[PDB]
Amino acid sequence: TEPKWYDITVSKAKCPEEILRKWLDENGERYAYGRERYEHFQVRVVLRNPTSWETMREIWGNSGHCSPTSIRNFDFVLKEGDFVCSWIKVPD
Ligand SMILES: [Mn+2]
Ligand code: NA
Ligand code: NA
Repeated sequence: TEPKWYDITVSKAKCPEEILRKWLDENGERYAYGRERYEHFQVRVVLRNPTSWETMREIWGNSGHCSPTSIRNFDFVLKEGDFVCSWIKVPD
């Protein structure tokens, strides 16, 4: 089965946040991302559909660098910072 869990490092200069967010909403069942400085979005996503790594590499091109992940959690958002999550938190 092709992977569903991917980490992606997305270049903001090549992919504005709103384009990334729309793609994540359309293609991810669950996702979260942070920002690290050229600013990059550091994404983890579980895709709705199994998708080959080669497909992911082609559709992101040099705008993002992706890799299937064996990690199965979004707990990086528990650290300090401003993160975007696909689900609703208590203060949202
Ligand atoms: Mn969604
Ligand atoms: Na958080
Ligand atoms: Na949230």
